[PDB]
Amino acid sequence: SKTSGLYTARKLRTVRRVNRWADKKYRKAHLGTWLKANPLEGACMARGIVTQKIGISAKQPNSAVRKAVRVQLTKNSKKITAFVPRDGSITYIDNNDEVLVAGFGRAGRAVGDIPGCRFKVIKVAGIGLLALFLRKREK
Amino acid sequence: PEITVKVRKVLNNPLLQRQQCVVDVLHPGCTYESKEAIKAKVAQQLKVADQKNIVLYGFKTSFGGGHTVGFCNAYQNMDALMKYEPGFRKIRCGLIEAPKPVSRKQLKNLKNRRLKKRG
Amino acid sequence: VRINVLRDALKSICNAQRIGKKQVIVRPSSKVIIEFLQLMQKNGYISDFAVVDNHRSNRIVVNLIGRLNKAGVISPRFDIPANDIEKWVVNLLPSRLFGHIILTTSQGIMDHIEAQHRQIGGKVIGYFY
Amino acid sequence: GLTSAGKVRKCTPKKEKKEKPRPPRGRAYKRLLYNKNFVDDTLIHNGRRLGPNNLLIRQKLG
Amino acid sequence: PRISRHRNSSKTYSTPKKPFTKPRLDAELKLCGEYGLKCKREIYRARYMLAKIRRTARNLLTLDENDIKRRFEGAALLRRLHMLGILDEEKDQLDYVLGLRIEDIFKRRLQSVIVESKLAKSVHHARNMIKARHISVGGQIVNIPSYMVRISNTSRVAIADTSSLAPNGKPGRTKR
RNA sequence: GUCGCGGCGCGCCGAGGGCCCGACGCCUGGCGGAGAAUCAGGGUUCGACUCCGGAGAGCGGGCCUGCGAGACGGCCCGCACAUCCAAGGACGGCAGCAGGCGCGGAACUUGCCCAAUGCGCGGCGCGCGAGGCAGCGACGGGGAGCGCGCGAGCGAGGCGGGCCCACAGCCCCCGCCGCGCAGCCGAGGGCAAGGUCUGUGCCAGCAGCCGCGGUAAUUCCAGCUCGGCGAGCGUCGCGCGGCGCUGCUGCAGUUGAAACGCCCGUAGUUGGCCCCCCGCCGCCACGAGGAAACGGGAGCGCUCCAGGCAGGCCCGUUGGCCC
Repeated sequence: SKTSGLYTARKLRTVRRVNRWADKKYRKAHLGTWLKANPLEGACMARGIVTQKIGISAKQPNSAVRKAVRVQLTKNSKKITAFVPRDGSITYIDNNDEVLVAGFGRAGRAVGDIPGCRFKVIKVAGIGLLALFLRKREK
Repeated sequence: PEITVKVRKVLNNPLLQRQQCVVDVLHPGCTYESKEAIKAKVAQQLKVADQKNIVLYGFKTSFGGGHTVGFCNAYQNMDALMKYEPGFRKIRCGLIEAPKPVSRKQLKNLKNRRLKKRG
Repeated sequence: VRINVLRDALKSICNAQRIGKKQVIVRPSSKVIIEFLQLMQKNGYISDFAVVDNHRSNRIVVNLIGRLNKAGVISPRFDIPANDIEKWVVNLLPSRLFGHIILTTSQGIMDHIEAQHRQIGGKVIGYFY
Repeated sequence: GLTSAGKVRKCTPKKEKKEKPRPPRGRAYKRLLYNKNFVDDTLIHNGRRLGPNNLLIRQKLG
Repeated sequence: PRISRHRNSSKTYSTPKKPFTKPRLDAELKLCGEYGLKCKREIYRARYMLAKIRRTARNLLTLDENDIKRRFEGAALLRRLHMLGILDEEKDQLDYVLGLRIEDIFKRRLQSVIVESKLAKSVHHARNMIKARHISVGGQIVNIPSYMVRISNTSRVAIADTSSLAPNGKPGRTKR
């Protein structure tokens, strides 16, 4: 119904503060559980040493082997799974060679057929992945 | 091509014994070859007739335009000029010999070293 | 309980116009109802209105000419600054040229145009377009 | 799987790039885009307007 | 610290809400064809200058007449639009400022003025001539094709005296 | 006791004080404001930084001098951590400026100089890593190019002079030679642009989303052609808009998410009509008075422009006025 009294500003201010939390987006912006949980911890991107190169299956109905690396982030010692983008790019990434990882673009959700990979490699050993693919700089 | 010189906002300054003037150098299709070249015309307007006692400065060409806006410090006498003139602008006049300052860091290193040994 | 005397009156007039009834009765008569209706009578939106005396709150028999389109109240009556009047007219009324916003002013109950000419603002009683 | 990676990339036969002339740049390129699209009415016209990359527009211009 | 910090700066262009609308892509290309524009940012600047001027006109029209701001600020908007030539001299009212297009911003620009004076064979010709400083407005050579002349300077727009009248006599290719 | 008032402190007496108009406790990847981002309106989010006020110079304390400091480019001490040592001792404190190290996704030269603008002392003038200048610097903002055209023209340079400058330099002017030069993402839809030709054959990959790939791939890998924007374009993170998906304007609750099983009831919020003429309230208007910058905004052609407060023989030329 709503309250419309010249002196009921306090109630409306309290109702807005209480019901603001129902949206997942306000909670994922102000509750702070996300900031602690995120391995990027609110950073635009993170750096970390490769530990394992893993072949991850695509979700149905797609049938494919997506190529990814498990990365332990130097910043918080937290192992994530990051897809290495483009074709034959995994060959450039060796083991333990350091990779810079950014998120996929769904703000912390897994995107595409790939499940649980919220991150993708952008720079291998200080060399941009896209450059090594376009053969602009060698490995 | 010709250079025509007009001075504007001339102000008498007996405080510093100088005439503060705005020199306008109009050279359409040509260039004034240095402030010294056009000093005589500004000296004529002032009637000082002494080119030396005039200090030309802040000469700014306008984009494309022949007009160049500049300023003059026409001191009554050379002695007054020496008393009230930035030393660098007297060297830039070529009127005074160049005194040589040492590196500021070298000057302050020696100051610190003096303080270190019995102030 | 009956918190707003004017809201029930302008609702009972709009319902009557939609039916196409020429005359209607308002159960409680207030001085502010008479002033709102008087403004509509000086704007041609209503016709003659007669307040019968029952020795209590009083009734109003209102004559209509089909001319009125919508009559309402803004509750709570919010005091409107002089420069805020136009922002209210851009949402509450259709067209800057037609319509009326009735605001109680220190000078008296007046339309938005009258308030704009006197360059003063006040609490909004309601609106009739 | 991981061992068979980039198989289409290696398989693709290397294809040579045509040595096209340098295109007009800036205002001149905008002039040519405007000329082709609105003025002339020949490059994109089969008697009616057509899309820039249309197969009919190709072959006609090569 | 550093007076540079205290120097101001602003963006003079306003990109469209939707970038790939076919009607609004083609019209911008036509407005680059008739005005010799290098990039869409120049058309966006034209709409940013018009929108601000229109917003002043709309905020004054809503204001009551004889409210002092409408009389003073409105006269200063009209005078500016008349001095540039964006507003036709005859109209002399605030309402006509609202009913204006970016064509009026473009027409006052120097590149379009040179073609009107018949000095330039085309708008593409004029742009190159102004870059080559062959054009002088009121005795000052200009190198900017978006200079935008005022109604008084329209007559004073002329070929730079030192450029195509051959005072140099050995210009560019002729020299060697 | 203090510069002074005060539970500020103590002695004594009394039992108060604060609270659902949220006391108290906890937590804060919490300096505040002038402001900024985005935006019809209403709003939302951020407030390290320029100006203003506070706070702190590894962390706690304590002090002296002075008119003013609980001062750290003063001292004393405890802890943590350095430093040199002839082993007895001494000796620090870059959240000044460069510069390094570590850390992180991320951030400039151990440059020069007091010439401007201030300030400290001193009539004839120095001191200043305040501040200024240069370097670096696609944080970003602004202005021009990559031709015009049909025979002529530039500017990018270079080289000179001038100008400018603490000194150079840049800009700009002037002669001389003269040497235009594009990316980054896309083309199934959303969303602008091939139903082109290979390779591949649910593989490889792509694809924010829906989807393509299993042999006629408009979606991959190349060529070709084409679109968008442009000296910038793509990617990620986040804020705002989108989103009347937070709803004051302005959301919904029969069935989609959702009326408390019912009733009483305090706090809270809300209460008909009535007196013209009076006091208090809120209310609206208009004033005073209170920093600018910013944001507008008068006027002024930095060649335009982002800027700036300039200018020109001029209101006592300005720099109004607003927030």
